[PDB]
Amino acid sequence: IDGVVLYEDADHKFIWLGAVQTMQYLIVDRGRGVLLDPGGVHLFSRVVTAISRFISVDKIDTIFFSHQDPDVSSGIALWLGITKAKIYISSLWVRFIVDISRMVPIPDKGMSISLPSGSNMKCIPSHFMHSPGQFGLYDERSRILFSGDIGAAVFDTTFVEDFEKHLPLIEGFHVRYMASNKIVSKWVEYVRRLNPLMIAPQHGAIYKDEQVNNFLNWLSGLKCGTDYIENLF
Amino acid sequence: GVVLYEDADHKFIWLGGAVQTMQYLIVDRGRGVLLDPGGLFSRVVTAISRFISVDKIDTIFFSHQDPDVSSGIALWLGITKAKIYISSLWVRFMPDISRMVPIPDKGMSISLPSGSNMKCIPSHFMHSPGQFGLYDERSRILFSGDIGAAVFDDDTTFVEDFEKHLPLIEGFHVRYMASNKIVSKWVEYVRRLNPLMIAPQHGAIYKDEQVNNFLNWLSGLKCGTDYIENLF
Ligand SMILES: [O-][O-]
Ligand SMILES: [O-][O-]
Ligand SMILES: [Cl-]
Ligand SMILES: [Fe+3]
Ligand SMILES: [Fe+3]
Ligand SMILES: [Fe+3]
Ligand SMILES: [Fe+3]
Ligand SMILES: [O]
Ligand SMILES: [O]
Repeated sequence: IDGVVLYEDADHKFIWLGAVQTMQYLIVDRGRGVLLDPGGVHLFSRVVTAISRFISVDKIDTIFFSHQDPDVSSGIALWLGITKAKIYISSLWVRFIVDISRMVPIPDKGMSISLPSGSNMKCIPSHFMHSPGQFGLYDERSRILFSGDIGAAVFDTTFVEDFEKHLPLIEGFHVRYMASNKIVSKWVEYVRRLNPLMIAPQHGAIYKDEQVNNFLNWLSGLKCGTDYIENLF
Repeated sequence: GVVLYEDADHKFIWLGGAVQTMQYLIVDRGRGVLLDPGGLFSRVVTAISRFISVDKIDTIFFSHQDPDVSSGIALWLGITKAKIYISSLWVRFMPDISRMVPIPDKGMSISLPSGSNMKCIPSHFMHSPGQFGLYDERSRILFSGDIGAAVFDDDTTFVEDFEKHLPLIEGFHVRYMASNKIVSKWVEYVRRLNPLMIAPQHGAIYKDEQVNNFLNWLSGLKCGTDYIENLF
């Protein structure tokens, strides 16, 4: 329900807030907002209330969709009514009120979004993990990577503090939903070159400090998806 | 609307801006099976009612999780008592759960009142990690979800020239299917089913020799992570 500030300086904040639950994020920069994967038509008023402790919903200029899934995108009609924001999503999904002038299509290799503070955000290619058109968002100023489904925990604190206790919450999901070790290890190599201090997924607790390294090391060697093709037929 | 198969007890029916979507209905001894009804809800209801009372839809099949498949889920659960079959990967992600039947990864059979079966066909990573087609054994029609989809609005109901249909499907399959490894396994699996039609969720239907043409083309297609330098 309530909002938790993960990073703060004078001009810029990164804020957290039968089904798997979902994590929603807000970036505030010189008083303007960027909303990350707000999906979930249910208590739309919970997210609005939480946002309103930091910024007028008026002032959300950008809404970022990591990919096309309903847990990401379901509430899109409600946000379009109270904001004038553009919606950033992979060009794979744009061609599917919802008026086309609200869409910013992200090309396959990503793009940057400039912020009033002088900092940038970078859309991080994350394709086929699982969706063929998926991006993360790297907030350069905080060094927080919003990673979409990557790092997600699906089975029921803010930060991970024991990777071994966390592993059972993420192992089945990554083994089955990430497409292959080939895609997963290239992503790790790409993300390592960013030097994120946190990895904040769309489900479950956030990786910070040594747990970023722990997660990245585990993922880069994971066999997943079509690596077990005999399980898929 | 176009009747694709019909005998005394069993029919398979195509119910007739954004890329547009194909909705299908199976009628069997007077009961209904709706395929991917997602995507003017008042059009689909009326169209269904030309063949069957919406009362009598017992089953709704979702090939995967995307909004063009699932967006109308609340309305279909509200106006029917049908169960919804979907990959177990997605049951816990469609924001009452006892109405969802999770399909296990290797598929399952769904029995029809006439005695015929429908088979859920594993179609994972093409594109969604949890995707199934529905093979209606009596008609030998495979409803294929996104596989075979055309996204460019050219012209016709059945594919009649594979080479002319190709520009409408090539880019979609090259970019959205995960790898040649997965698609050629799928082709080999579908070859052992001997479908007389492949009916996709977008674009024209492949029948007879065009089933052959599509499968031969897809089985050699380099796609998805095969072009990984384009993805970073
Ligand atoms: O897919 O979460
Ligand atoms: O249609 O993806
Ligand atoms: Cl997907
Ligand atoms: Fe997802
Ligand atoms: Fe998700
Ligand atoms: Fe799809
Ligand atoms: Fe589709
Ligand atoms: O998702
Ligand atoms: O889809």
